[PDB]
Amino acid sequence: MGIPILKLGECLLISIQSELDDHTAVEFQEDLLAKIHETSARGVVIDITSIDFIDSFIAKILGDVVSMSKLMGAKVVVTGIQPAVAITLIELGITFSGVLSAMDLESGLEKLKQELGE
Amino acid sequence: MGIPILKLGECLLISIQSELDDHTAVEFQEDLLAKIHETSARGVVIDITSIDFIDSFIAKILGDVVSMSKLMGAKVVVTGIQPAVAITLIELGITFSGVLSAMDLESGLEKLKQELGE
Amino acid sequence: MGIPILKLGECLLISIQSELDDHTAVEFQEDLLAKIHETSARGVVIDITSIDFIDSFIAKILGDVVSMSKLMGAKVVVTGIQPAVAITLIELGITFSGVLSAMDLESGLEKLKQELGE
Amino acid sequence: MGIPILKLGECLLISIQSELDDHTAVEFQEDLLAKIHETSARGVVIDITSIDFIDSFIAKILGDVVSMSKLMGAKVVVTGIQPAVAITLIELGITFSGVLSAMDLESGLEKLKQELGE
Amino acid sequence: KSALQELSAPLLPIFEKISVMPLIGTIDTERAKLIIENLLIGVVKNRSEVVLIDITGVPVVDTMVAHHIIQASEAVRLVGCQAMLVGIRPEQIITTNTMKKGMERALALTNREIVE
Amino acid sequence: KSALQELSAPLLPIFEKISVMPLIGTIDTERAKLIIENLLIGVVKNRSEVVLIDITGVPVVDTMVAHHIIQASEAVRLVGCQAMLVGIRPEQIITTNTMKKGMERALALTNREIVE
Amino acid sequence: SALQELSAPLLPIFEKISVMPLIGTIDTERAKLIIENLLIGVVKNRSEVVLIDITGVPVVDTMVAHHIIQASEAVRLVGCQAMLVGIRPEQIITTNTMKKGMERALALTNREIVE
Amino acid sequence: KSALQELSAPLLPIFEKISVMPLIGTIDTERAKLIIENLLIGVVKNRSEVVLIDITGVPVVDTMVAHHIIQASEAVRLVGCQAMLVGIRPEQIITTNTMKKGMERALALTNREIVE
Amino acid sequence: SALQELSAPLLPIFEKISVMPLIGTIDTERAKLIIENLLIGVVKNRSEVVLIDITGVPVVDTMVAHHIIQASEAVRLVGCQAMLVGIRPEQIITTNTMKKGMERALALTNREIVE
Amino acid sequence: KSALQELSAPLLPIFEKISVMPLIGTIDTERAKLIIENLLIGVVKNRSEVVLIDITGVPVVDTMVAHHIIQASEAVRLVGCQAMLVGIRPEQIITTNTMKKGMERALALTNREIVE
Repeated sequence: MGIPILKLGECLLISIQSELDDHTAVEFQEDLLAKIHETSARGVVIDITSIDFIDSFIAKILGDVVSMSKLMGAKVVVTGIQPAVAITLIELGITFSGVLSAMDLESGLEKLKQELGE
Repeated sequence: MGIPILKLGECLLISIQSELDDHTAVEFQEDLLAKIHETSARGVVIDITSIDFIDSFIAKILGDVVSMSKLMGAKVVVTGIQPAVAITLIELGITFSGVLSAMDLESGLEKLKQELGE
Repeated sequence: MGIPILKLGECLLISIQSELDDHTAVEFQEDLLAKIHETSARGVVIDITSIDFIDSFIAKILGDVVSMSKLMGAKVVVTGIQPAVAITLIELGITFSGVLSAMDLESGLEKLKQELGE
Repeated sequence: MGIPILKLGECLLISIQSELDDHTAVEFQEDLLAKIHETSARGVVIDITSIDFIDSFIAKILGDVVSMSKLMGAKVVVTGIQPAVAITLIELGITFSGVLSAMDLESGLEKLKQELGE
Repeated sequence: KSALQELSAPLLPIFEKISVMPLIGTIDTERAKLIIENLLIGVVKNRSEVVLIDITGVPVVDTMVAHHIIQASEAVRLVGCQAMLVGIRPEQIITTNTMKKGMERALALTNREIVE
Repeated sequence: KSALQELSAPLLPIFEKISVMPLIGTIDTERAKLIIENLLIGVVKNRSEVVLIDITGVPVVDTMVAHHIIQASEAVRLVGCQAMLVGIRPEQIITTNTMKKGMERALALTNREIVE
Repeated sequence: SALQELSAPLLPIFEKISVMPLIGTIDTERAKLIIENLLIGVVKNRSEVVLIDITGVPVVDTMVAHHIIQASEAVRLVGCQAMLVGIRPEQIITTNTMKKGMERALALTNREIVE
Repeated sequence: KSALQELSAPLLPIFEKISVMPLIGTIDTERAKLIIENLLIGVVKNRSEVVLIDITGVPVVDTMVAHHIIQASEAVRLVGCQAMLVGIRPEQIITTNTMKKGMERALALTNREIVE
Repeated sequence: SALQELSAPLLPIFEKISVMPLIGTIDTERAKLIIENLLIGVVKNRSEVVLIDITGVPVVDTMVAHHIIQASEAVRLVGCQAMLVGIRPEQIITTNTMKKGMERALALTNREIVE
Repeated sequence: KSALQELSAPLLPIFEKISVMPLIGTIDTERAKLIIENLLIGVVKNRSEVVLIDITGVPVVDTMVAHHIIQASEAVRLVGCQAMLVGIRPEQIITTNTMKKGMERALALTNREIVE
């Protein structure tokens, strides 16, 4: 269903498969904000390593739910960004500050547990 | 296709959504042993909390991969078993011991921080 | 003429009784930096607890004497902002970062001696 | 206004602009006392540094308000008397004991920090 | 007449309550907030809008005054925004998850820790 | 219309504000207060009716409701009464004056100390 | 002009850029971002000390000093020239020489040079 | 004619005194000190324009090149602007009131203290 | 062109060779020794991890392993290939890769990077 | 219109940087220097004539002022004479080689030391 199971240690580990469109990301937007309240989380970890190409209008929604998930009290992290998709994040109107990208899911939870509790 | 990304802290977290049939499970069984062949881990967590229906042909195959990946060197721990599937396991001639069935994914890795790191 | 100034030792506890126009305010604004450079100043405490209303001909000056006096070499605080005068700043293009507001003339020195000295 | 707005850290700090009349100084004694009713402070600091002339009629009021606010319950210092006014103030025959006149406003509150709150 | 939105006055973090009042005519939640901010002092305060569906097109009375109250109230914070409410995105302010872990970090900003 | 009344939920000793409603259909705050008393596990709660003037003739819906919470979970207390409200008493219960010192002894009965 | 550069003490990597008299080249970026994650270098430098100058569009060169912020961490332009920084039609971190940048490159993961 | 301003070098802080020169034609002073910042290792750079009255046309050699030393080596700082120069400035950076306390904080950036 | 970059951290002087293995380019030696004593010279590196292959003359590449002991501290050969070391009928300290040859280069002049 | 010299304070002493050479007619480097010693209180000062070639007929002011600041307050010194300059010797004082060591021994004369 593209939105995998995520609860771990009062943090969330939501992976992403190969996407289809931003109308699939519409489903991805509702099924992240709903889970972050009922499971009272503190930080969402996103693994976009599976994708290798992303539409420019998609990244102004996946990049925009960063602003939504920060407002519900979750300093999210975007682990494992590929090179070719990052060349679609240069001609974008970048204001990517406070997003806290990382390298892998190993180092991703190492940085998030620094900003919470441990 | 429906087989999520898993690497974390020299452990593993595969998950299973509502992808029931053994047209996927034979494909899924190769997707676990080849993945644990790549990243040498010691505890593989199979979170199956989502699905409620399992056919008797799947129960042997899901009961086989825990015996397969045990021989590879990973103590597979099955967390999140529904009460509907736990009814229909004993109609198969199960011998489910040594699988260490925890409660859920929160309670899983704290039991899997016992093998590694201790 | 009207608006005095007075020193306390590496401080400036300026006050504002009542404001009429920019011609008084520029005479006040020219009195400020002339009394900055004559002594050695470190922090200016502006008291505005006795102003009924304001307009953009006046509030642009008081919204920028922060930007004037910071460049001259001293921090500044704006203590005692009235409720009706604060809601008349909604038309302004907000750049009020580091203005370091307070509640009354006592708490001005509480948030200034923290920045400087014991 | 002529009178200032005045409140500073369990004391008071009243300034005085350039003035010449005893139509201001009659209400000014009430403008100082009405604050020390509501504000319970154990000492005021009158500063007459800006004045260059005080007549023998007005010198009665500043020769009274030191003894007046003592009867209210607060010590009174007088800071920064100019040499021109300090000569003609003696022709009003004083009995000044309980004036505690400091030299400038910076060393003024160091005396009331010695009196109040040792 | 319903001459109430809500306003409480506890110890120095003086928080607030807001029900479903999703209309621009409720500008009364501003002066009732401003007048208490110098009545007592308040070094931090919360809002707790956990029940509101939904802000129509006007955060310019909600999130605009949050920096027009930094001038007095020292860093207001939102408590418990709903799921569908944050779908409103015209275009910052400290926020949190809920009151029981929003009050605690609002006690951290005023030199007070929970000790048993 | 005005069927909304009030609720809030801080750290574990909760409270419940009460604004002005001097009616006889006030059975909702007799009911909706006790609902959250076991929807979440709150040990001790408050009433906080420091702005409520006045009651007509019914403390039976106002003080016997302060005996259900004695047996539901634990010991609600009245936070402040106006002098002309309690000025007539042809009628016990722990009470306090204001919220900033009522919440102090709330932590004493539930083993917390707010010091640093 | 076959292949550009790399070097790697493996918590950081860093490469040198010699003088390139063109602006059409982009393989100082794609051959960099591919190897940026094939070995996990946290910090990286640019070391473009002997380069005078680049003027046509170095917006590629200063936004490839933005991709590693969202890929791993902390690019730093080691030793830009005096004339080259005069061209500015457009935050980040930087330094002066190759070793005094390295002293604050390891100071972002807290393993300083000892003894 | 006599276009020769100044350059000194006291310590690992290196400053560049600027005397009175109210003219636009100084394209030298932004390149006669960037030639120095790589010549010897200029960590922090003062400018000390306490006598320069006045200027109206150019901030571009006063605050745009202030970003150059920030990216050449580090942390330029103006020292003691006059009153009429900042009487209005409708055109951030770090400044100090006078020179003897500019060096008091410039040595803190290179982690040293003068005490005996 | 003439790109034979040095890129030194200046307490050691390591150096990167990209693939250009022909005899007429002596500038891996002549345009190294001049820049060797251009700064104060201690232990240096070669890092021929991308070079396939040395054709018939490593005498240029091995006398330069002895034209450095005269002028400065020890050179080392970092990361040779497998078939490159096939038959050498013609010694000098060496290592496996840059992440550990640089560490033991600091362990010849007694410095280390610990946490 | 180019009668300009520069002096300010590294917290006690006074740097005095002079550019390309003065002739005998410009004696104002002397008289605009003793004014500063009783404008601000100075003790040590550095004559800092490091880039200046040359002086041909005026040591009878440049080294005769070397007894003036000793008589005015204290302890004048020259910083870094050129090798070309001091070949003229027809005829003491304290000198040094450059400002990075001239200041370091000038702080000892005012009893202060750079630590850490």
